[PDB]
Amino acid sequence: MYTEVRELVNFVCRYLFGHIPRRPVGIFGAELGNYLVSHFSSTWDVNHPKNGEMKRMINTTTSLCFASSAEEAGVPPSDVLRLLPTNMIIFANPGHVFVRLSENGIETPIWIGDVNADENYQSV
Amino acid sequence: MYTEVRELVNFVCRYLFGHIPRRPVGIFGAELGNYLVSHFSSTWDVNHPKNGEMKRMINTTTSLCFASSAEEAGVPPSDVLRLLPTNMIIFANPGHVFVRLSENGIETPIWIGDVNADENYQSVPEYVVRTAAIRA
Repeated sequence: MYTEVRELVNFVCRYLFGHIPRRPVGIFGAELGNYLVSHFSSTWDVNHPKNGEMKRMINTTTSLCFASSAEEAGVPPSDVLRLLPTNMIIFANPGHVFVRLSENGIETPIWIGDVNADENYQSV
Repeated sequence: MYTEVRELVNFVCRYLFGHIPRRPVGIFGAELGNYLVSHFSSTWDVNHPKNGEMKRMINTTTSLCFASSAEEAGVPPSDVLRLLPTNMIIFANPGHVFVRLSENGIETPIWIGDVNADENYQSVPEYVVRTAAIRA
């Protein structure tokens, strides 16, 4: 769960790095991940990754979570939304984070791993 | 340190995901991560991120860490060789992982953050934490 959410968050933040200063991007990412980890928890079944998949997916054009995380970071939501591609759908299931661009029929695997990877979440 | 290595490793593995099976990719990333930690440790100075920048840079074609990490993971080095971009130069500094095609060229950011992210803590609601814990 934590692993997947982090990879999702960083994917989104990679549109922001270099454009928006480091500290508010960090706060934006933190708040986004907190929203996601709570919004995901109710359906996260590592024994059936696709279960709740469509309940968990977010849209860069219609999900409120991007604007709300931006406000928390003291960043005008228009600044983030200008930098994020439109009509981009992002999925996070146990072991699999990926994004689809319906405008072009392209999918990108953001992360694939063990559904129990949290066992070594930020370990050394 | 470990944050930056993880971001570098995951950058490289995003070329592999879905084209190399899950288990070998995971072992490749672990091995690459270990090599990088060793390779980065003697010059890593969080107070001066650029110090040692050149010594740390890696090249997807000419740096042997990719092939040897493949070998260590049972994956035929050719399988990884073909999936990675040719002659990409990747830098990892405190707070800053990025691609640069030449010393004068643009840095495309891979990750930017606190030089001390390794020591930082991510806020998670108690019930989420208990819920995860109980599931493991």
